[PDB]
Amino acid sequence: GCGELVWVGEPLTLRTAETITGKYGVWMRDPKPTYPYTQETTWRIDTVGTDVRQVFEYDLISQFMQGYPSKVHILPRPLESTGAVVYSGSLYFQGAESRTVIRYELNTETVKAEKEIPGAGYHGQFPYSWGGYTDIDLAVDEAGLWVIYSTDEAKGAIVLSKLNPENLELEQTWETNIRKQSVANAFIICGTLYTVSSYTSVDATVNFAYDTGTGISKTLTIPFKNRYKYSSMIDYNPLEKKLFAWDNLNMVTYDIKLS
Ligand SMILES: [Ca+2]
Ligand code: NA
Repeated sequence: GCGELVWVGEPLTLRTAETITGKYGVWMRDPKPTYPYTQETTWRIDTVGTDVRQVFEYDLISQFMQGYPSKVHILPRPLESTGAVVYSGSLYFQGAESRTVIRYELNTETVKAEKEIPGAGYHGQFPYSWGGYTDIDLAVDEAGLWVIYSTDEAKGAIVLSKLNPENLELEQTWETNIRKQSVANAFIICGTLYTVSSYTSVDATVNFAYDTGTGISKTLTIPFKNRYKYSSMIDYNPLEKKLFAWDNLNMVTYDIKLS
């Protein structure tokens, strides 16, 4: 049931980090879970610092919300920023100090593919407005895997590319007119890229949309609340049809409605 985004609900806090290491981070579930994982499996990465390698894995939502991890993976190279996703059994993440996306197969703890995103800025060239080296933002939607970035040729405007999830080849690319550094974060729903206006305001908005199917850009005024005033990560999960976000120590989720 696809459609245009028309409403975002209030943020619900599912877990709060207890140390500064989790001031920012990414948490996620797999919209295409494969054995041995399920739709309840949750991953959490606290991303403050310069040697981020620990990925916390929880078999059950109850464990994610109240307990210790059921497994900790140690990535073979340090991860950059909050943009990572899980899709069809693999963590897709950006190597620190690089424009390289890595496919890390979770069950086998193996790197299956690596790809430089052609021309992408990295390490503070085209971050979102809060900084945090957020130059490269992976996304999953109803159609699969994407990457959101910018290039010098695009003059810092958001570029988005569909990715082959097996080998990380770029399949198609679109260029928006939205300055990446001017928005707080972005995500894709049903092939439309949406941006959030502010990472600090309790009265922010989903403020722009770009539809990859029609090429049309629009403004929007949909309310979006940063309850804790520092949102470092905002992604969409197409299986749950919810936003997942990280706001100033807090792992939160938002319900949505589509037309
Ligand atoms: Ca995002
Ligand atoms: Na992402």
